[PDB]
Amino acid sequence: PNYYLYGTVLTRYGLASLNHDIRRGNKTILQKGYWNNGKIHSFVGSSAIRWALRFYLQKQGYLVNRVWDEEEHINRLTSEDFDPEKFYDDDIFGFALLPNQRMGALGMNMAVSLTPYDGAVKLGAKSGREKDSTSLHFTEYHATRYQYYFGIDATHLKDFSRILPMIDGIMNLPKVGGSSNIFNYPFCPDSLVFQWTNHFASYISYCFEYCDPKSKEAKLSQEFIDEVECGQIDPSKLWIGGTIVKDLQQLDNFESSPLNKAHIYRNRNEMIEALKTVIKRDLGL
Amino acid sequence: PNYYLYGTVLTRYGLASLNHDIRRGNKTILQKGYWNNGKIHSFVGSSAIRWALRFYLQKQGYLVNRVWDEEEHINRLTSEDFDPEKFYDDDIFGFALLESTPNQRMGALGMNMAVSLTPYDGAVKLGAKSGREKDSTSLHFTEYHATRYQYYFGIDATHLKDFSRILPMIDGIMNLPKVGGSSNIFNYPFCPDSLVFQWTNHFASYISYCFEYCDPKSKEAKLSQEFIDEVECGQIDPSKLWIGGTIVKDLQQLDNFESSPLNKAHIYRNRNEMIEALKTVIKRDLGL
Amino acid sequence: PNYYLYGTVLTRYGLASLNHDIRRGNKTILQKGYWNNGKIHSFVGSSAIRWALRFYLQKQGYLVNRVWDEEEHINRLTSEDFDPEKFYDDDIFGFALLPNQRMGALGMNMAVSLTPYDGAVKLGAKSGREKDSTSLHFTEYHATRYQYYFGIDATHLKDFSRILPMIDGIMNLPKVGGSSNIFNYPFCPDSLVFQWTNHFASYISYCFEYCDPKSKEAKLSQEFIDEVECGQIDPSKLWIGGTIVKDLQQLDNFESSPLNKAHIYRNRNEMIEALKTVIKRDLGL
Amino acid sequence: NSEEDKQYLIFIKVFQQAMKGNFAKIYAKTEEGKDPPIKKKVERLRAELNYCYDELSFKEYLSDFLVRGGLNKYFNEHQEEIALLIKKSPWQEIRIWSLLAIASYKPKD
Amino acid sequence: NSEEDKQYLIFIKVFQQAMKGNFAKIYAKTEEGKDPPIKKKVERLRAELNYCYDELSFKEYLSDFLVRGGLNKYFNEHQEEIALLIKKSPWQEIRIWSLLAIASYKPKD
Amino acid sequence: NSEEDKQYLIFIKVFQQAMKGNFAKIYAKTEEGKDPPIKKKVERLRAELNYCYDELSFKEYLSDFLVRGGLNKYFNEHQEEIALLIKKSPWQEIRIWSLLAIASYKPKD
Amino acid sequence: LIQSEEYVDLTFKLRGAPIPLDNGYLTYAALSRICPPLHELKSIGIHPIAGIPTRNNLLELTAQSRLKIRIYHQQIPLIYPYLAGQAFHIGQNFYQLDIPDYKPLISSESVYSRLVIIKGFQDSTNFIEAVQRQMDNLGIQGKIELLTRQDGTPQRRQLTINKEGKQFKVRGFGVKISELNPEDSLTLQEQGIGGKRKMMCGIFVPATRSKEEEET
Repeated sequence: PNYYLYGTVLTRYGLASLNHDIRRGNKTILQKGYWNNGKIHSFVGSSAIRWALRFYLQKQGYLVNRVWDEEEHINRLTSEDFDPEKFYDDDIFGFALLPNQRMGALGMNMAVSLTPYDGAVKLGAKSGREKDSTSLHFTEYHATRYQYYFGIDATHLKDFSRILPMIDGIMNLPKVGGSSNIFNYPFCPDSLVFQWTNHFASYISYCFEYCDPKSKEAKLSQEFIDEVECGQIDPSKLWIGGTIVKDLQQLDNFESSPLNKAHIYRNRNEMIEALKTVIKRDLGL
Repeated sequence: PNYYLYGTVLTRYGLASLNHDIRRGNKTILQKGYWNNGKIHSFVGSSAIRWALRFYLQKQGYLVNRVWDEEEHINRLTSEDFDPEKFYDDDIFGFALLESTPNQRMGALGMNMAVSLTPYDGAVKLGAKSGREKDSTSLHFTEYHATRYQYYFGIDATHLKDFSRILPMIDGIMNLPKVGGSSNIFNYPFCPDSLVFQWTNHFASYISYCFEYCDPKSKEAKLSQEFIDEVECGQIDPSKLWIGGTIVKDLQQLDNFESSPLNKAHIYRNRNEMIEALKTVIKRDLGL
Repeated sequence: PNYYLYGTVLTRYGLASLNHDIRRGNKTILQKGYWNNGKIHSFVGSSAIRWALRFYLQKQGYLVNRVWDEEEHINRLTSEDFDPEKFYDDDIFGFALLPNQRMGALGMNMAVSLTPYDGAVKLGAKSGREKDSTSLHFTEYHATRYQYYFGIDATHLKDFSRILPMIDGIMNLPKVGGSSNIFNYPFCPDSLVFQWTNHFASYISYCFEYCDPKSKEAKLSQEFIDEVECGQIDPSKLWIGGTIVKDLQQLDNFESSPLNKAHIYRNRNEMIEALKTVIKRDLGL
Repeated sequence: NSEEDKQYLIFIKVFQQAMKGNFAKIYAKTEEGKDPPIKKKVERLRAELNYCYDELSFKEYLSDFLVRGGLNKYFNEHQEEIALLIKKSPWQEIRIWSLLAIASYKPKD
Repeated sequence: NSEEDKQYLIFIKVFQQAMKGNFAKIYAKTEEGKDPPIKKKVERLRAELNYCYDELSFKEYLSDFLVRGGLNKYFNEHQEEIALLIKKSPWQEIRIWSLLAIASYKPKD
Repeated sequence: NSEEDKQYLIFIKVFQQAMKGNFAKIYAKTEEGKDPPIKKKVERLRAELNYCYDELSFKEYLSDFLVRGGLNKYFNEHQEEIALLIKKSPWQEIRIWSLLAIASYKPKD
Repeated sequence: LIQSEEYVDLTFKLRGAPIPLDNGYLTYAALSRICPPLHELKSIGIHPIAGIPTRNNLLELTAQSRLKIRIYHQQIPLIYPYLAGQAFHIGQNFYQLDIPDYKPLISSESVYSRLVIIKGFQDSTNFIEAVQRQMDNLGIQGKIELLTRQDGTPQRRQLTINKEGKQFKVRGFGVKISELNPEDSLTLQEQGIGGKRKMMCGIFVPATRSKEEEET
């Protein structure tokens, strides 16, 4: 049976400057655009997240084709001919040469800041004297928690067991973005909403929303709760965990609500273990 | 009788770079054009949705003449002669064998291009091949669009060779697979979140594009005032109207909703219940 | 194996004026922005803290490529070519001239004031040559404790023994800002929350919070306590030391709480010594 | 004729005067025998104009730009209608007009 | 002859000067033994010109290109005429004029 | 020859050079195989020229094609004359001249 | 030419819907609701909002329109956390304040007050002698001049206090004061004259605003 793992991931609160626009001049423009309710939100590209996942796969010793040098800062291909059977990265993310193409089992959307981007430019002077091009400079940063949506087609994997390393990498995601020297932003999830179902329909994309346009507090959107309560989104297939668990449990009439029947774990590791057990049972691993 | 199932389905909010245009330079542009008020909206071709429906029919068993390889990205025909009696795809989408049973068929499904509910203003995403080495295939740009999509379709149920094939088509419209596009970096689920279906026995529809925006840069979607006026004036029999999805909450929050004729339509907040009721009515009417 | 040292360090209370923004007009305005609860908080750039750590490395006698004159206020390079194998500076902080570049094991974030900025300003008379004229100008000062988040990739270091001088420098941090630091604000830690783990995920980014908006004492955030209690944070990998330990030990049910089995020391030096012993055991030093 | 273009033109003129005042202020900023850049000043102005992200950005920016422009005579005779044109009209159109004014500024000096 | 034709011709001259400035900037950007672009930058300019939906975007790109061109005398002498011509007129016609200028800029270099 | 005849011949040569450039680009892009098609390119050009339905679309296509051609030395030597001829003349006559240039084209041996 | 110490001008950039030209109690009540400590302060004044006049008796907010507060520089930490970055509502519209900027109190030979209110003095002569007496209490010497309209009549203004159901009538004049010398000029600028200092009236400002108010 065609099994799909859909999930929306919310990151922790912090000062973030991960993806920048075209770099020229004084300001390093944060990658930003319009979002809900017509306000400018800072974005993190999905290509960066895919690169981070591939880097995690590399660092854990899994066999991959593309290897990050970490010294020359270039990408090396172990085999010129892509082989999804052998290499994890080719199987998961696909490839295109220009069989020389593969759609890949992982589909991920761009990361969106929960909070709109208002201000917060940084001063980038370099010591004193010799005011060259490395002199007075501006860097844009955003104090928010990013949120992204991904979807895995488990049956599309050449090796069905490779989904578990993908979940582990989503859990322990390495450095995403570039300004890690001055803006160290961990991208590990602090709130998760996973759905392990056998339908192409997903209703959990970008389920989180803010309570105050300038606060770190996060809350599941009323649309998602209404979707769960109406009858859509089978609670048995819904996996919710993280710091959103406390807010969900403090809600009134939570016990009578259908959301109570979903797999809700405050500890993310417990949720991941239970979900991996279910996935291994369903995929015959 | 001649029964037709018309419908306008609204997708979910999200970054979408589904349907692109000619390669041009280093920047992949969306398929866009003027839609309303002289503003430029982004479009998703109806051929993409038809391909997605064909893929759904293939994945869930069934008999389809066209089989997507999904490995070599090639299309294979099980039978060189199209047989609408046996194959689902030939019966539903038709065929045209021009190279030189009838060689041509009009198909029972008629779709229209999906139109973004929100005007497309900016939203170009920088893309880099990374590394330290640079080359021609290093710096590229991809257009995206944070909007809901809305398309209109119509089914001539009597035209189907097998009348029971409408049900898998409705299921596919509900659980639509990915619509052709850059799903690697812009994963956009095309499953409906609001439905306006009409199961009538005459050709007039009047429900082509019933969804319109408010605050043009927002995700909020409402039912167009023209459609509501059409329902209230007397046209569009409420008993033939099936409304389901997240628009149900907004409809029920309207003032004088109980006294409005729109209240007599089949309104279900849960899409599955609405689909089940509509399929029950369809099976009763088609003698299945 | 890959080993990482994540930590949040809390500074001591006192008047602070560090890393000022653009000195437009006569006023010297603090670097401030939005933080949790949508209130204005004063920030300190992480580049200044990295410079302070590098200056500590230079002063302690460790071989560093970049040397501060301290008199001419000019940075000089011992060797034009960067050699991370021999220089502590190049091994730790990386380099880039534009192996011509190195990422660097150390990764930090900006220091954030614990309490929201109260808007206090100070009047000062600066010297003038116009017949000994004195012009009144405004300098902003914030009486608060700063907290910053840093991340260490021990494996990325060319020499694994270089982590200990980094910890010593973090503990004995020199003056930050230098001339711009009007009031001498000690940036040495007052309370520490360290984590010596082998996972990319860290949930100790900013674990400190204020009980009242105007207070000289700090409390661990309820989110961090919940994360420890649920089981997400392994107590064996958690290191807490400083003044916050005294407040923690007075909490009810502390013995039964999972926070007790974490490495907790009232004295910062004892915790640092124990953590360094653990690191040396794990890194094979 | 069709006074919208009259407003467009005196907006261009006031922008040119304000930018000239700002280049004069920069001339005051620099010192000693280093050549004060002129083309680089225009490049910096263009980069800062392109730095904005709608509404609040570029509106407070261009208002501050006009304010630092200094004593602008045509602005003094055209405070109210220039302010009204600023408040109305899309911001990207204002940016286009400002860029055209930059491209046509030179023959003053 | 005719005012519209003269404005069109000197706007072509303005655009050609702008491309001269941009190509000189690209020449300055490249260094070492790498061959500076001549034809592929023209192809890039063509691709950017055809990448233009609606009006706002094309006018924004045209103004940015004119400013990036830097110093130019044909726009210097004629402020009102070219300002009105760019502000008015369909953007497709101005794109046609810009392409015609591109195809005939090369006698200069 | 009258001046109109001279401009008409120069336009024919300009279009022929543009086709030379476009066909050279196709040759470079399609070096694979026994030989890149030549008759198919002419048929494509004829179909695309006949696709145009109004003045704006045809002139946009003509400018795009002319720029894609390349240097176009005959356009180098005749900026004003050819530009005015393209801007002024009815698009049907320009299409007739372009198709005549297509018919009278000699591929390089 | 003397910058006053111990007194500053906290200026918040103001944006929102158009507001009545006689905000007064409106703005004061909005700020009091946002900032409870503002009610109990004593030596604090709110500047008249600076924006172009629109139709009716409304005032439109421009990019240069800003809420400016004159306050003892040691009392800023009592109202800064409540105002900096927060939002207040006038009627049904939401108005946002950003991080404020500090402006020093400059001395000027001629100072202006757009509105001065003294209880029980409505005629010009009694008002003038009352302002002279108020100068005598603060020990300030200067010549009192009254702002005039296009007709030359002394200008009067009205303050509408919407306390509870009833609406209240408080009225005053707008004066121009010169011949003060910098020290007494600063003293009058900080202290102000009359009452209702927080009520967007009674504070002072240079005479450029006097001429500007005279124009329209």
